[PDB]
Formats: sequence, structure tokens, C-alpha cells
Amino acid sequence: MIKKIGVLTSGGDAPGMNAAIRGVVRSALTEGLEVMGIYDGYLGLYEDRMVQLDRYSVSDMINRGGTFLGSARFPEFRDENIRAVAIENLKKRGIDALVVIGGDGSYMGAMRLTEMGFPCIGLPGTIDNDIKGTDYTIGFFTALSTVVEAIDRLRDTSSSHQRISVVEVMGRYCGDLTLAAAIAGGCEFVVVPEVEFSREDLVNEIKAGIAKGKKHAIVAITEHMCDVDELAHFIEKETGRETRATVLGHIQRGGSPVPYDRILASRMGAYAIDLLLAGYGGRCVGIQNEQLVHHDIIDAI
Amino acid sequence: MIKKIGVLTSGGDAPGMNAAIRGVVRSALTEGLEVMGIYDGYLGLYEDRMVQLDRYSVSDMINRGGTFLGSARFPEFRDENIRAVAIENLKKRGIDALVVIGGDGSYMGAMRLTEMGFPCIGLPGTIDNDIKGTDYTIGFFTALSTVVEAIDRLRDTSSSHQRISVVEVMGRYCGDLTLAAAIAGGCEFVVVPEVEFSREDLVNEIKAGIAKGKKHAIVAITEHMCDVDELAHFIEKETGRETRATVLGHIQRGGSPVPYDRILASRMGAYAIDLLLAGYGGRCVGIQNEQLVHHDIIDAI
Repeated sequence: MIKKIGVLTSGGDAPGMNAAIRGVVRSALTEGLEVMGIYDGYLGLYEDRMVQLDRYSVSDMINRGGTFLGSARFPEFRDENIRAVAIENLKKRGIDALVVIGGDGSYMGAMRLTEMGFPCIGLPGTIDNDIKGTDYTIGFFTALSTVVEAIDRLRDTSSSHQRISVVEVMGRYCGDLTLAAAIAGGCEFVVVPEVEFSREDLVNEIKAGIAKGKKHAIVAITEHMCDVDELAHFIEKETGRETRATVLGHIQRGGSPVPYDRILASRMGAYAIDLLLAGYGGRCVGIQNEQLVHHDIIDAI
Repeated sequence: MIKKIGVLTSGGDAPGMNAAIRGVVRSALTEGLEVMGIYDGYLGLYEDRMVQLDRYSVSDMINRGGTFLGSARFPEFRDENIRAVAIENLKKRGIDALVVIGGDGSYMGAMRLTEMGFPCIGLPGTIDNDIKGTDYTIGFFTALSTVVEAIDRLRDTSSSHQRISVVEVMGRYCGDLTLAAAIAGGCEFVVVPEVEFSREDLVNEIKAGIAKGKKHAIVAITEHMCDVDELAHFIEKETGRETRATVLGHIQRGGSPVPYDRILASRMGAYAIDLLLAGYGGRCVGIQNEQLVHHDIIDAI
């Protein structure tokens, strides 16, 4: 029976990580436990930079973007000697288990602390949705709103001037953000990593749309597939239509979490506390067909 | 075969109805069908007020609130007489099937019409989520966003002055909206029609949070449950804490559809064309464990 737990965020921040830390904290207290907030992911874990979290300390966190505890990249956690100090730290402090909020990367280290006998629950926090065992990641729907309001603005100007617009969306390895954005935004063309993409094809496709009388278009494309400035020039050479690329970049990582992310994060946070209480460890949470489910970390890794 | 479909919106309007009409129109055209837009729901059908829809006509609708075709009440549609005239009109305009968008109210008329020989498809369009056979209705996620945005503003002001705020959410017979809003909102107390409510337990509940240190609070309650000014009076009287009621009202029904809704409405509008082409009739669409499904309308009604 666990008496005190630690909570941390690791990986790229996502809107809702704060609602999730609030969920863990409020649940934990309700169940008589003590919570220790760990700064900067595994780095602050390793350096022993922590803080005692109470009801008051998470009272204004639900509508706030980012992660109030910070996130770092501490690749050096792949090392036994470094994990060694992590455990010693946790031990000195009397922390029984840990909630880890983050991407695929953060799960790895959650597994490893499980093996050195530190029960860990992983909560999926990432804007790209690239986590197995969950329908959705925390932060996805927020990024989807950011991307679609941007598209809406780009459509206004594209349409004023009869131009073709190329928007570069985040989610390096997963087409979710882009595809969803393409649909919500009413974009004519979409380019995802999961589909055989041909510049030549695309260009034909636009020419056809034009010829039927489309005066403008919007092309949604996932980052790291093309050089969008170059793609834009290509498109323009073949259609004679003025083409401009827009890279939304890091605005997609920010902002106040939409309601789905506030709810998802709230529900997963409380549920992680449930799992810790029943003595589980090395588990990762998910939402499947509107139901909270939990899997063996290894399955996500 | 099927050559021409008609499309209408019935019941209270919902954000995403324009996206649904666009999904229908676009799918139909792609399949060589001719599309007819029917004004003011069932009233327009009876009075033969329609418009030929084309690509250009929905080219801009994905991000628009309300319904461009408009929606009206014509309870008169129950009377067989009235529906014969509607039949006379359909027959005359050469409409083979109908895609109806709206509440359970609108589904009734879709059963009648199928029975008389015109295959109807019903799409769930409502802000309250009170439609059977679907995880979610179109407009629900958009109303939730309106409500949480409002709750966020109420929290700033309630906070500043150490007040209890009572907010009345829509959905008479379904607490779904209130519940989601309370959680997404961080509301300390919620009153839905699904749970027995004691005015008294609510006060103890609140007296409690106070002594435990809460300086302010937000109580989310569904409409048609209480006089909210009367309840605010009562709470003020018992706790000695300044309490105010805010009734969001119709702002809940309007605005630009959030991403979820745009997508939902998009897939459902297309899918309805797919059902119609495959031979189905008197079916109603829904989303279930993230998959599009269809049911006998008699089970949703």
C-alpha cells in the first residue's frame, strides 16, 4: 500500500498536461496520499528538484496550456548509473510510485523504473496522437483546433487573392493531425506519411480542380515530407497559380486545452491513481471506445 | 435507380448542420446525383419551397453555424393529409430519397416517408446529445466549447470577488452537456436530471468546500430543474456568500462548429449517400466506438 507518489511530464509539452497533473493530484489527496511534483521530467528526477503539491497548487490549472512542472530531454536516462541515482532520490524522499505524462519516449523510462521496482503509470500526452493503446492522446484535439482556426484564416486570404495555399502541420510520423485538419478545414488536397505521395500526381489533381473552376485551394501536408517552400514553387510553375507555403510550427504545441483534452486528462489522471492503489505497475493508460483501459507498457513500447 | 435526393434540417439548429449539408451535397454530386435543398425543414417540403444545390452553393459552408436552409416547426406533419401534399410535391420534383438532419422529432417524419415509399436517412443534429444510437450528436462538441469558454470567464470574475456562480446549461432531458461542462470547467458541483437532487445536500456540499478553504465556486445545473435566481437566493441565504445565476441560453446553439463536429458532420453526410445507394431506407446514422453505424429508425424512436 502506497503512501506517497511523484508526478512528472516528459517529452514535448501538450495542452492538457496541466489538467492531467491536477487530476492525479486531486485524486491522490482524496485517497489520503501525498504527491510530489517533479521538475523537468527525468532530469529533475535525477537532480532531485521536486515540490510538494496540495489542492491549492493545482486549483487554477485546468484551462492552462503547457506543463507547469516543465519538461526536459535527458537521454542519459538510457544509463543504468543515472537511473540508479533516480531511485536513490525517490527512495530518500519515500516516493512509492510515479505517474509519467508524455510521449512514447517517456514510457521507456517508466518501464525501466518498473524493473528496478518502482511502480509507474504512463499517461499519453502528445499533440500528434502517436501512442498505441489509445484512441487519442492528450493534446491532440487542442492542436487540431489550433490548426483548423489557422486554416480558416488562410482560406479567407487564399480566396481573396485566388491563390493556392500550402500548410505544414506537425506530427512527423503520424498523419492524424494533418488528415483531421484537412477534413475539418475543407482542404481539397492532403499529404500524409502513410500514403504514396507524388508531386506530379498532386499537380495533376490541382490542375483538374482549377479547370472545373476552383479559384483557390489549400494543401495540408505533414512536416518532414517536403520542403514546402520548394513544393510551393513547383506548384506555381505548373499551374501558373500563385502558391505560398505556411509553416504553423510551435503554435500547435500551445494554448488553453479544448474541453475534450480537459476531460480526457481529468479522467486519465484519476484512473492512474486507481491503478496505483490496486498495486499495478508498468501500466500505460488509454481511452478505447470511450472507455478507460490500461495496457502493459511493453505493448506500447 | 436513385437520381435525385432532397436534403432538409429540422428541430433546433446545431453548429455543424452546414457541414453535414455540405457532406451530403458533395458525395451526391460525385456520384452523379442531383441535389435539392429544402427550406425550413418539413414546412418547406409541404409548401414546395426548394433550391437546386451545387458545389458552389456549399463551397464555403464547413465553418458556418446554423443552417442555411433554415429550420421550422410543423407539428402538422403528424396529420396524414399534410404529408400527402408533401408526397405530391416530392413525386412532382422527382425526388427519390431524402437526407434529414435534426432531432428525434425529425426522425418521426422520416419513418412516415419511408413507409409511403421514399427512403430517408436521418443524421443526428442537436446540441444536447439526446439521440439514441449515437455516442454523440452533431453540435454537442461545439455547444460544450461555448459553455466552457463562458465558465472560464465566470471563474475569472467569481475568483476576483469570492462568489458562488450558478450557471444554467441547456439540454432539458439530457445532463450530458452539463456534466461534460462541469468537468471541463472544473466546476465543484453539478446538478443533472439523471440524479436525484437535494437543494440541502448542495448547501452542505458548499458549506463544506468553504470551511475547507474554497473562496469561490461554480455550480453547473441543467435547465428546467430549478428557478436559478431562487436557488442563488437560497445559497446566498444559507452560506452568507454572494451568489449569482447566469443563464447562458441561446448563445449555446450558435457559432462556428469545432473540428470534431466538422468532421462528424462530414463523414455522416457522405455515409448517408452510401446507405442510400446500397438500398437502405428508414435508417438513422450514428457514431459508435468511433465507427459509423446505422439503425432502424424505429429503435431510435
